[PDB]
Parts: sequence; structure tokens; C-alpha cells
Amino acid sequence: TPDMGSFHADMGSCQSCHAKPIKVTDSETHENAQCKSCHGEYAELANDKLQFDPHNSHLGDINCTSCHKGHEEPKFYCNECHSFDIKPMPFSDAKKKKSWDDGWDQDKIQKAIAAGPSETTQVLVVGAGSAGFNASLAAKKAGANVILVDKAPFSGGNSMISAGGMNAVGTKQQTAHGVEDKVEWFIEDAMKGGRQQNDIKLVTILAEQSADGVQWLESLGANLDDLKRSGGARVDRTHRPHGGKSSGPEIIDTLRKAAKEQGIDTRLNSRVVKLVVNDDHSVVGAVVHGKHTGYYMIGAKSVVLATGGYGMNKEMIAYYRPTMKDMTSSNNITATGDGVLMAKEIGASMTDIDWVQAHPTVGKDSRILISETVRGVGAVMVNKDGNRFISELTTRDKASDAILKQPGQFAWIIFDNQLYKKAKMVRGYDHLEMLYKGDTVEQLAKSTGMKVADLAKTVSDYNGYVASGKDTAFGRADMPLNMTQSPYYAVKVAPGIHHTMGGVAINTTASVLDLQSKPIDGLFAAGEVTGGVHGYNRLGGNAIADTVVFGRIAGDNAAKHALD
Amino acid sequence: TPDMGSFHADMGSCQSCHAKPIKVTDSETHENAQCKSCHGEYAELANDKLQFDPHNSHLGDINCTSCHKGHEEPKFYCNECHSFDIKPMPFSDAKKKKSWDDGWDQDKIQKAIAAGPSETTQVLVVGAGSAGFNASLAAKKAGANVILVDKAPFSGGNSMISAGGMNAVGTKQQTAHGVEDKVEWFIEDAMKGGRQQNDIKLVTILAEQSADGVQWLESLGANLDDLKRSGGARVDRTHRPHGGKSSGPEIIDTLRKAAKEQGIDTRLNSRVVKLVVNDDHSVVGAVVHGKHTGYYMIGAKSVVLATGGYGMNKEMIAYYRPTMKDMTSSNNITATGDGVLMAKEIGASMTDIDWVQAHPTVGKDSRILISETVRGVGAVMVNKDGNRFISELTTRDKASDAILKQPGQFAWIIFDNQLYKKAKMVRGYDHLEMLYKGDTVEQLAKSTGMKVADLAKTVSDYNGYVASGKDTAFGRADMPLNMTQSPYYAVKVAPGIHHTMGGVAINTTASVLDLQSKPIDGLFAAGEVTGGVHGYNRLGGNAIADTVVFGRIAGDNAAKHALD
Ligand SMILES: Cc1cc2nc3c(=O)[nH]c(=O)nc-3n(C[C@H](O)[C@H](O)[C@H](O)COP(=O)(O)OP(=O)(O)OC[C@H]3O[C@@H](n4cnc5c(N)ncnc54)[C@H](O)[C@@H]3O)c2cc1C
Ligand SMILES: Cc1cc2nc3c(=O)[nH]c(=O)nc-3n(C[C@H](O)[C@H](O)[C@H](O)COP(=O)(O)OP(=O)(O)OC[C@H]3O[C@@H](n4cnc5c(N)ncnc54)[C@H](O)[C@@H]3O)c2cc1C
Ligand code: HEM
Ligand code: HEM
Ligand code: HEM
Ligand code: HEM
Ligand code: HEM
Ligand code: HEM
Ligand code: HEM
Ligand code: HEM
Repeated sequence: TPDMGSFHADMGSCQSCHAKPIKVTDSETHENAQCKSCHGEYAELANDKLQFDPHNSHLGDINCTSCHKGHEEPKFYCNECHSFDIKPMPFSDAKKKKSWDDGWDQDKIQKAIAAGPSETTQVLVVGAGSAGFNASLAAKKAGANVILVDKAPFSGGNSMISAGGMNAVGTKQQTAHGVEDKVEWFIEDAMKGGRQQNDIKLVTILAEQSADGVQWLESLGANLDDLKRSGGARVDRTHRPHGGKSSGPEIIDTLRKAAKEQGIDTRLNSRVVKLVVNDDHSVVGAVVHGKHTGYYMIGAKSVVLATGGYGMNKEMIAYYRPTMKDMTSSNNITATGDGVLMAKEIGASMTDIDWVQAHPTVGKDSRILISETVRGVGAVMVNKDGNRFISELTTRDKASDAILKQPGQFAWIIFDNQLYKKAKMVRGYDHLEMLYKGDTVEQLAKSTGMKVADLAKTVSDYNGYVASGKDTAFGRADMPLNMTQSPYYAVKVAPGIHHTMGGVAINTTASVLDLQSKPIDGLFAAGEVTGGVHGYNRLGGNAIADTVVFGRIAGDNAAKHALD
Repeated sequence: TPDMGSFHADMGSCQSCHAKPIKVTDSETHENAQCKSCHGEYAELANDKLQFDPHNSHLGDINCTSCHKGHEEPKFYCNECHSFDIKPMPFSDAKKKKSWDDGWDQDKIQKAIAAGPSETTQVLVVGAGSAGFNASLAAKKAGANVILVDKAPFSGGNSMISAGGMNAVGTKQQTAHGVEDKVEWFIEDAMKGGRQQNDIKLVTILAEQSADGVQWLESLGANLDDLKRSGGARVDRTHRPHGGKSSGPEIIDTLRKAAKEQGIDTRLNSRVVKLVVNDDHSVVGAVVHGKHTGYYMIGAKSVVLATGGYGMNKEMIAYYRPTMKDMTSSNNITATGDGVLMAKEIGASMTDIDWVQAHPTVGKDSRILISETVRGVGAVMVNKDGNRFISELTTRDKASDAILKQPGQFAWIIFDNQLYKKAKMVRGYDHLEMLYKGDTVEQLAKSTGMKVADLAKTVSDYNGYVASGKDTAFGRADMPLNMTQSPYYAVKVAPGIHHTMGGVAINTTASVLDLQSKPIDGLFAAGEVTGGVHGYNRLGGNAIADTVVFGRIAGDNAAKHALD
């Protein structure tokens, strides 16, 4: 049966990874520290010859057992989102098991509740993305004992794969760049982008506290020195790492290290599956499904929901937004709405609950945002048989409908070498192995599985139209580059679910509200699981900002509630 | 063996009720004209020496075959809402058949769209309660041809069982009674009653056009001369018929007669099951499932949803508001959220979709509101065993939530002959056969299934609480009557779903909006189907006013868009 555990046991024992009596904690702490002990850290293992490099990624320092298993078929976690063509990992002949996280067993839940709290905290934070890390750290600082839980193999959720930094007003970076900005303009900018549906109270707090938010992250050792402009802002105010990381990885690396530094132990592989209410409507705890320990209840005086959005819950999205039910997503697979479901079930109200944001051109074969600027700098779009079907400079909204009305509900973004050399993010997508390349159009058509006739018709027309400056087919406003210079490229795209603006109802101090719109006793929330900060439309930079400002507000108010 | 049809054919022939070739229309028009020919209209069938009067009810002038059936078990339609105790109707051994309206047949819907329109109109109005009749009459006044369809046996929906009139500001009834009122007061009162969530623009139009709507109904013959104050209103603004009918029956009686005078006939037993959109995102008609004719498509330049709320759709309620899933409802059985489901399915957005208003003590058998003034004037509330479980003067949301925590999720409201003799409202319940009664407290307990010992203990404890003026079980502050004078009475109650404030998003011209919150071409809506007028809580009198004001705006913009 050969196992990775048996490969090592044969040369040693079980204790070489396990404690004496074997007892794998849910985080698999002990077993991972072992691997580090004999194989070194990631830096030790980093290659650089390797194209992708499992040991040196934007994921940061996670558990080795995220991919390598003790006793079952290995996982190459990267291809949860990427589509890296990889050869079998070591020990990939081990047995296959279904995931441990199989749903909600309601009788084992009932059992856990009736047994009573098997352990007790002050503040339990559910979810270790940026909101959950901000919440646990704010709580800690106010004196409270904290338990931080996440159901995933590592930390970071959607936060860790974010791109366009954090919005703030009234910072150092802005002064340095000359930029004038006022709190009011930040509010106005967010109220406007959200179609005026956003809770002005919440937007006011976001705007206010955002400067101090950046400074806070800075205090823990993050650089947010790149200052820039994003869609919907009248003035430069999105901060980003000076010259290293994407923001998502910078911010998550810093909060993890901070959390470790204050002795907040995250528990990984631990899914809160029920909020526990006593006979007077107070949340008094939660049931956790632990990967190894199974079902237990944690009593807590305060519970903070920090679980992220619901973009990957197919049943939620079909019920809220049936016209999006055949979209992909850009999300981490963690974003299955658990927190909205648990709050809803005990009688919380929601705000804007069905408001979902999608992106028109998400990689079909690898879930990565294909920037709209690719279309903007010349790229052509085309359906599965190689035919155009709308201006490329249409609206996000129109592009998705357009795409979802095509064969296979996908399209190809398509361009030549002039675009390739003019746009580095297209060579990014190429580095990620996302492009179909073809040295003739006809070669391109056969790789992509388009129809040569049709694709040939299109480019001739497109060149025709770029020559004339007159898109007579689909009206493309402007065409800055044509399709002639050889190597021709293709990327498979389709509209994807991106952030769910709706969620749990919250007041300004991050209590979750009940059906009378009153604070539920013991229950707090922060980040994407919450509604009302973004109205009907989140802007670039506002969601990470929300996770920091209301993350900290929720953990502080949680600890106050558990202290007195 | 027989049925009514064969009993009559034996005396006459098939043609006694049916045309020659048997071709029964959806509305059963011809057959019901024949009932009245031979048997007389309701004024002639009416008795006066008769407890209920199936032939002279607040339902007003409806088809005989609402109840009497040709070829199946008769329906005493009264008992969809009431629970009168009656001997089997004539022909009661005819064959039991399932409702004709068996859900949606996707394959037959597909066929009717593939086939294209069977008939065409300018304005299709789906739903003939107040909002759809008003939309129909305004579309006909504006000069459009109109089809009005309703899936039920008779028209009127919830609107016809409405109780507590129509809010308006600036009427001649206010000037006759010395009542000063201002549009801004109406506006603020609504905004406050909605927890400040109402679309302020819809509220302003509601306020501004409310007197004109009362006047409009009065031009058609309605009486709304009585002026009273309703909950949340700061002055008296609620208009009801002087004496005579309740406001629901008055209003729907008046709109039925005016739609028949202008030549708009309602098509009955015609359920709209899909809105048909072309390829430019335009609504162009709708598939109708007619009881006799089956599935067919009506093409139309404008379609007005006036289908009412979703309080009797159990799946929608359990999804949006699971802690309300075990409530009853006071609604007519027509209120199944169809208009919202069909709208959602083609990409309409929603407003406050999940916001559901309930009433604390709706009858569990006869689904009528037991007024809180029953408890105000003395009655006691006891669970299925016969134990009190909360003060009868708590707030409404506390009373619903404590009833839902009792065994069986219902309670009994209990009182003796002193209350009965002092409150003509409970004598009305008695005439509706809603009261259980016992010569002694033990007989009452045996009739209702309470425990004899628990009820008798409750009655001596509570009588001792009235002799000391102090209720040591529950704190009721005011105990005006004990239970010592026989007969003793009870009514069975449970909180009920009553109104769904959320629904289809709308603009000020009553276009339904898409996911960019722009008007869908061809599609309009009015009444409870729509979300936004009431924010998080409807005030008494405002929803009837909403069906008039926006029903007339929807029908006028529908017609304008069809002609043009
Ligand atoms: C590709 C991408 C790029 C983005 N870029 C930006 C950007 O540039 N700017 C911006 O402002 N926003 C952006 N966003 C949106 C923003 O990143 C997300 O809204 C935000 O980071 C989510 O923060 P969070 O803390 O609420 O949740 P998340 O980071 O999603 O994390 C929640 C965590 O809760 C855990 N959890 C969930 N359910 C349970 C349970 N039952 N028990 C225990 N733990 C649980 C999860 O496993 C996860 O780790 C982007 C989103 C994506 C997908
Ligand atoms: C008992 C009670 C008393 C009330 N009293 C008051 C009051 O006094 N004042 C007040 O302001 N509010 C009151 N309300 C609320 C107000 O009565 C209702 O919100 C308002 O009447 C709803 O009107 P409507 O025209 O939107 O819908 P409705 O009157 O419900 O009518 C909708 C019509 O659409 C038909 N329909 C539904 N689906 C379809 C389909 N697929 N195809 C064809 N037809 C379809 C239905 O069969 C129906 O007849 C009361 C509610 C209740 C239950
Ligand atoms: C979960 C914990 C661990 C994981 C995931 C892990 C991972 C691996 C993998 C993937 C291989 C084979 C790779 C290949 O095909 O070359 C391997 C081999 C090996 N492991 Fe581990 N390891 C773990 C713990 C340990 C420990 C605790 C020890 C020592 C006590 C150890 C010592 C070795 C050695 C000596 C080999 C063969 C290495 C060589 O000579 O190249 N490992 N391990
Ligand atoms: C500190 C953590 C980890 C340790 C110690 C570890 C250990 C190892 C070792 C020892 C090998 C073989 C190299 C050798 O012969 O020494 C290996 C290969 C591999 N590991 Fe890891 N692993 C870790 C984490 C991860 C993670 C987080 C991932 C994915 C996200 C991953 C994916 C892989 C893959 C795909 C291979 C085979 C790659 C190749 O072809 O070179 N491992 N690992
Ligand atoms: C005969 C020797 C061993 C025995 C009997 C053993 C037994 C176990 C048991 C009983 C569990 C947990 C089941 C649960 O909680 O659901 C486990 C998990 C685990 N063990 Fe072992 N173990 C042995 C050796 C090893 C070795 C040598 C390694 C590392 C190379 C290892 C790595 C792991 C890992 C990573 C886990 C979580 C596992 C997975 O994903 O497959 N074990 N082991
Ligand atoms: C060890 C595993 C992984 C490796 C080696 C890897 C590799 C890479 C590389 C080389 C890039 C381009 C440079 C960058 O922007 O950092 C990238 C980008 C990205 N990866 Fe990963 N990835 C891994 C796992 C994941 C996972 C698990 C997710 C999601 C949960 C993910 C989502 C993304 C996203 C969204 C981007 C940005 C695309 C863009 O904006 O251009 N990756 N990854
Ligand atoms: C032997 C004589 C008769 C025959 C063969 C006959 C046939 C039918 C048929 C074929 C339908 C259509 C059902 C559908 O769409 O599935 C129908 C409906 C109906 N018929 Fe008759 N009919 C007869 C006599 C009568 C008479 C005399 C009456 C009235 C007293 C009557 C009243 C009705 C009504 C009210 C309906 C609608 C459905 C119902 O209420 O059962 N029919 N009939
Ligand atoms: C669907 C349409 C009709 C309905 C609902 C209806 C109703 C009824 C009912 C309920 C009865 C039995 C009454 C009892 O049990 O006391 C009855 C009997 C009778 N009906 Fe109809 N009827 C309809 C159409 C007609 C028409 C068109 C005629 C004449 C052509 C007619 C003539 C009679 C007669 C003569 C009797 C026997 C009454 C007697 O001799 O005492 N009905 N009808
Ligand atoms: C104009 C319309 C209707 C006609 C012609 C009609 C006809 C009749 C007739 C002929 C009878 C037998 C006794 C009598 O002759 O009065 C009867 C009894 C009855 N009808 Fe109707 N009916 C009509 C509408 C309705 C409706 C809409 C309902 C239910 C709300 C209904 C329910 C009853 C009941 C319960 C009885 C038995 C009452 C008794 O014991 O006499 N009918 N009807
Ligand atoms: C022929 C059929 C029916 C008869 C004979 C009947 C009888 C009555 C009577 C006698 C009243 C009291 C006087 C009044 O308020 O008008 C009443 C009220 C009422 N009925 Fe009906 N009913 C019928 C059908 C229905 C239906 C089908 C519904 C629901 C869709 C309904 C719902 C109500 C409501 C909500 C009230 C007001 C109760 C109150 O506030 O006291 N009834 N009905």
C-alpha cells in the first residue's frame, strides 16, 4: 500500500512525525514542524530553476501537509486556482480519500451542543483572512483571550490573493506624492460607486479610520508605500507594497507573523458549523468541526464572524443571482458563505444580501482575472468557433452577458506580438502558462479548437476595420493595433463571480443585527461576510480597507463585550 | 357515479352549460353565465336566515364554479381561510382531482415560446388585485389595449381581504374632520416606520399622489369617507368606507366594476409562468398556463407584474427568513411570490428582498388577525398545555418569538363572559366560529386539548394576580378581568406572515430594474410584488396606497411605452 508515512516509518518510526501516543492536532502543528526539522524551511528548499516552485510562492509559509499527505494521495494546492501542468508529486500512488470537510453532520452537532463547551475562550474569531486576523489582534490588545479558527489548510482566504492594495485618506504616502484628499471625497467616491445604496454610517467610519488602518498595518511591519489610483476614485489613494509583493500577500504575511508573535494560535482545518444560542437569544459559543478532533463546542462570551464572502457557494449564487449560476469565480475555494448561513439560521438580518459582483473575463482554465486593459490595448475577443460577438470596449456588464450568450459560455481574448511586447501582464499570463500560441492564425485556430475558416474571416475583417478605422461588424470604437506580427495568442476566459457585497447586517460597532435590526448579544462580524459597506458595488481597494477598519472594530468591541 | 355535469346533462344536455363543440374557456365564462340564467344571480340566491351565506359574502360577484364544480369534488372556497363547520355541499361524492395548477412544465413552456405568440396585446397586466386593476384602468385610459390575467378562481388577491384602509395626505376627508397633515409628515412617518431604509423617492411619490388616488377610487364609486389614525401615523390619515363594506371589498368591488365598464375583462384561472425576453434583453410577452387551454404565449410590448407578495411561498420564506418558517400567514393562497421568481430568473434586481413582516397572533384555524386589543382588554395567553409563558402585554416581536418557542408553535387566547360581554370584536370571532367554549374551565380544557390541572392552576393563579394587581409569574402590569364567569372561551393563534416588503426593484416610473439597476425594456411592476416603498417595515394603510399610486403609474408608463 506504500504511504508517505510508511516510507518514513520504514526508515525510522511513527514518532519521527507523530507524538508518542499518536494524536494529530487539527492544525497538524507537530507533524509539520517535523518536516521542517529534517528538510529545512522553504528557503532551504526553494529552487529557482523551477518554473513555478511549490516551495517559494505567494501563498507564503504554510503547512507542508497542505500538499504532501501523511497517508493519502497528495494535493498540488496551486491547481486549486492555477492550471500548472505538473508531473506527479512524490507518493502520488497513495490511497485517495474524500476531503475531511464533508458538510454539516447535524446529529454530531447536536451531540456537541448537549455535551456543553469542551473548552472556553473570551473571543472566538471565525476565519483567518485579513478581517479575522485584524479582529484577533485588536481583541488581544484589549486584554481578551482569543481563539482564531479557519477551516482551510492554511490562512488568508481571498485576502491573500488580492492585488490593488488598500484605500486610505490622510496618509503619509499621499503627502509625499503631493496628493490632496479629504475624508468627504472618500465617502462621496464610495457612495457613488455603490449607487448610493451603501450605509453612509459604515462608509464614514471606513473613510475616517483608513489612514490609521494603514499605519496599523505599518506598525506590524508591512510596506504600503506604492500610492496609486483606482477605478472610481477622484484622487490617488490605494496603497501597495513598494516593489515586492502584491498587497494581498504582503498584508497576509504580516498579519500571520503578527499573530504568531502575540501568541494567538490559529487553529487550521477547523470549520465552525453552528452558532450556539441560549434561551435568551445570546450567542454563547460555536460548534467546530475539527479535521482530526471531530465535533466539539467552544463556549465564548463573544463570537466574531470573519468568514469572507459567498462567491463559491453555488446554491447561494443560484438562489440570489440565477443569471450568474454558470459563471466561474476568481475566488479562493473557502468563500462558500458559511457565516451568512450560520447567522441567517439563528435569526440575524442581512443587508443587500443578493448583491454579487462578477468580472467579465476570468480565466476559464485557470481562475485568474484577465485584466480589461488587455482588451483596451488592442486585444480582440472571439467565440469558440473564432467569431466576434461585440465590441471589446463594451461594459463589464455587457461583456459577461455577451460571453454567457456564446457557445460553451466562454470566449477567447486574442492578440498578436505587437500586443505581446506592448503589454507585460499578457506575458505574466504567458509565464503562468495561460496562452494558446500559434505561429499562424490557422495554427492558433487548431490549438484553440476554433474554426479556421471563421477565425481567418475575423482577422482579415479586423485588419480591414483597423485599416479603415471603422468597425462595421460590431462597432469597436477604436483599434490601436492589428493582427499581423506572427506568434498569435489565445486565452480562455469567462465571466466570473468576484465579491459578494451583501452579507450579515451590522451596526457601526460591528455587532451583527437581528430581525428588529438590534445587536445580537455576543455576535460580531467584519469583512466580506458583512453587508452594507459597499452598497451595490465594491470599488478597488475598498474591500481590504473594510477588512482592516471593521476587523479591528469588531475584535475590539468583541473583547470589550467579553471584559466589561 | 355522477357529478354535477351529469346530473344536469341527464335533465337537459351537455349544452345546458357548455357551448356546442365543448370548448371551455379558462375563465369558464359561458358555463357561469348559464348557472346564473337558470338559477338566478347572488341577490336572488341570497338567504338572510343563514349563518354564513355562501351566496352573499365579502368575495363579491365571483364565478359559481369558484366552488360548485362540473366534474369534481366541490370546493367550499370559504374554508381556504375560514373554518366554518358545514354539511357536505351538493355533489360531494364527485371525484377528487388535483388542482389544475400543478407548478410549471418547462417542456410545455418551451414549446409555447418556440411557437411564438398565439395572440398579441399592447399591455399585459399580470395579477388582478388592487395594483393590477389600477394598472389596467390607467393603461386603458392612456389608450393602450390591455389583457388582464389572474391565476386564481376570482380576482382580488390579498387586496380584497384588506381591513384598515388607505393612507393619504391632503384629502377632503381630512379637511372635513379638522385634521391638519403635511406631505413631509407622511414622508417622515413612512421613513421612520421603515427604519429609514425606504427608497425616499418612492415614498415621496407615494405621499404626493395619495389624495389623487383616493379621489381616483371615489370617481369610480368607492366610498372612503371614514377617517382614522393608524399605527406609526402622527395624525389621522387612513380612509375607510363610511359604513357598509370593509375597505378591501369596497376597493376591489369598485375596481372590478370599473374594469368591466371600460371593457377590460379579467382572464381567470390563467397563471403566468415565464416572462419571454427577445435577444436584445427586451421583455416581449409571457407564457400563460390556462386551466383549460394549457400553455400559450401572449406577445406584448409591455408586461406589468402586479402579482402581490410571497408570504405563502414556504420555500421563499424558509430561504429568506428561516426563523419565520413555522408561522402561519393571514394571506390569500394566491401570494406565492411568482412575480418575484419570474423577474429574478431573467435578471431583474430586487430591493430589500428578504424583509418579511409578520403579525403575532393570527388564527391557526381561521387565518384572520386576532387583534392585540383582545389581550389589551383582559385576555390571557396560554400554551397548548394551558400555561402562561409571557406577559400578554409584551411587545409584538416578543409575543411572536415566545409563541414560536412553545410546544406546537401556537398559543391559546383565553377569556371568560366578562370579556365576551364587553368586546363585540370577540363576539365577531364567535360568529366566525373561531372560539372554543366550555361551561366550566375543565370543559374548555377538554375541548382544546389543554391539561385540566395546568389550566385550572393557571386560572386560580391568574385570578389571584388580578385580586392583588401583581403578576408574579410574568409582570403583566394591568390585569382588568379574571376568569370566573361562565362560559369560558379560547381562540387558537400563532404569529403569521402578513406582508413581504421586499420584492422586484423599481424606479419612480415603475420600470423593473436589471442588475445595473437600469430599466428592463418592456417590464413594469406595482404593489407588494415590488420592494422599496416600505423599507424594512410596512405601516398600516400604506400598502393599499402603494397599489393605487404605483399601480396607476405602472399602467400609465406601460401604455406610453407600448404606444409612443
Ligand atoms: C482575485 C481577487 C482579487 C481581489 N483584489 C482586491 C483588491 O485589489 N482590493 C480590494 O479591496 N479587494 C479585493 N478583492 C476582494 C477582497 O480581497 C475580499 O473581499 C477580502 O479580502 C475578503 O476578506 P475577509 O477577511 O473578509 O475574508 P477572506 O480573506 O476570504 O477570508 C475568510 C476566511 O474564513 C475562513 N472560513 C470560512 N468559513 C469558515 C468556517 N465555517 N469556519 C472557520 N473558518 C472559516 C476561510 O477559510 C478564509 O480563510 C479581491 C478578491 C479576489 C478574489
Ligand atoms: C388580511 C390582510 C389585511 C390587510 N390590510 C391592509 C390594509 O388595511 N391597509 C394596507 O395598507 N395594507 C393591508 N394589507 C396589505 C395589502 O392588503 C396588500 O399588500 C396589497 O393589497 C397587495 O396588493 P397587490 O395588488 O400587490 O397584490 P394582491 O392583492 O395580492 O393581488 C395579486 C393578484 O395577482 C394574482 N397572481 C399572482 N401570481 C400570478 C401569476 N403567476 N399569474 C397570474 N396572476 C397571478 C394573484 O392570484 C392575485 O389575485 C393587508 C394584508 C392582509 C393579508
Ligand atoms: C509531513 C512531513 C514530511 C513531508 C511532507 C516530507 C516530504 C518528503 C518527500 C516528498 C520525500 C520524497 C521526495 C523525493 O521524491 O525525492 C521525502 C523523503 C525523505 N524524507 Fe521526508 N518529509 C517529511 C518529514 C520527514 C522527517 C521527519 C524526516 C526525518 C526524520 C524526513 C526525512 C526524509 C528523507 C531522509 C527522505 C529521503 C531524502 C533524500 O535522501 O533525498 N522527512 N520527504
Ligand atoms: C516546508 C515545507 C515542505 C517541505 C519540507 C516539503 C518537502 C518536499 C521535498 C523534500 C520534496 C522533494 C525534494 C527532495 O528530494 O529533497 C518535495 C517536492 C515537492 N513538493 Fe514539497 N514540501 C513542502 C511544502 C510543499 C508545498 C507547500 C507544496 C505546494 C504548495 C509542495 C509541493 C511539492 C511538489 C509539487 C513537489 C515535487 C516538485 C518537483 O517536481 O520538484 N510542497 N517537497
Ligand atoms: C506506522 C506509522 C504511522 C502510523 C500508525 C500513523 C498513524 C496516523 C493516524 C492514526 C493519523 C490520523 C487520523 C485522523 O486523525 O483522522 C495520522 C495522520 C497523519 N500522519 Fe501518520 N502515522 C504514521 C507515520 C507517519 C509518518 C512517518 C508521517 C510523515 C512522513 C506521517 C504523517 C501524517 C500526516 C501528514 C498526517 C495527517 C495526514 C494525511 O493527510 O495523510 N505519519 N497518522
Ligand atoms: C504554491 C502554490 C502556488 C504557486 C507556486 C503559484 C504561482 C503563482 C505565480 C508565479 C504567480 C504570478 C506572480 C504573482 O502575481 O505572484 C501567481 C499569481 C496568482 N495566483 Fe498563484 N500560485 C500558487 C497558488 C495559488 C492559489 C492557492 C491561489 C488562490 C487561492 C492562487 C491565485 C493566484 C492569483 C489570483 C494570482 C494573480 C494573477 C494576476 O493577478 O495576474 N495561486 N501564482
Ligand atoms: C355529459 C355531459 C358533459 C360532458 C361530456 C362535459 C365535458 C367537460 C369537459 C371535457 C370539460 C373540460 C376539462 C378540462 O379542461 O380538463 C368540462 C369542464 C367543465 N364542465 Fe362539463 N361536460 C358535461 C356537462 C356539463 C354540465 C351540464 C355542466 C354544469 C352543470 C358542466 C360544467 C363544467 C364545468 C364548471 C367545467 C370546468 C371544470 C369543472 O368545474 O369540473 N359540464 N366539462
Ligand atoms: C355550472 C353551472 C351551474 C351550477 C353551479 C348549478 C348549481 C346547481 C346545484 C348545486 C344544484 C343542486 C341543488 C341542491 O342540491 O339543492 C342544481 C340543481 C339544478 N339545476 Fe343547476 N347549476 C348550474 C347550471 C344550471 C343550468 C344551466 C340549469 C338549467 C338548464 C340548471 C338547472 C337546475 C335544476 C333544474 C336543478 C334541479 C332543481 C330542482 O328541480 O329542485 N342548472 N344546480
Ligand atoms: C351565482 C352563483 C352560484 C349559484 C347559481 C349557486 C347555486 C346553488 C344552488 C342552486 C344551491 C342549492 C340550494 C339553493 O338552491 O340555494 C347551492 C348551494 C350551495 N352553494 Fe352555491 N351557487 C353559486 C355560487 C356559490 C359559491 C361561489 C359558493 C361558495 C362560496 C357556493 C356554495 C354553496 C354551498 C356551500 C351550498 C350549500 C348551502 C345549502 O346548504 O343550501 N355557491 N348553490
Ligand atoms: C363565500 C366565502 C366566505 C364567506 C361566507 C366568508 C364569511 C366571512 C364573514 C361573515 C366575515 C365577517 C364580516 C366581515 O368582516 O366582512 C368575514 C371576514 C373575513 N374573511 Fe371571509 N368569508 C369567505 C371567504 C373568505 C376568504 C376566501 C378569505 C381569504 C382570502 C377570507 C378572509 C377573511 C378575512 C381576512 C376577514 C376579516 C376578519 C376580521 O377582521 O374579523 N374570507 N368572512
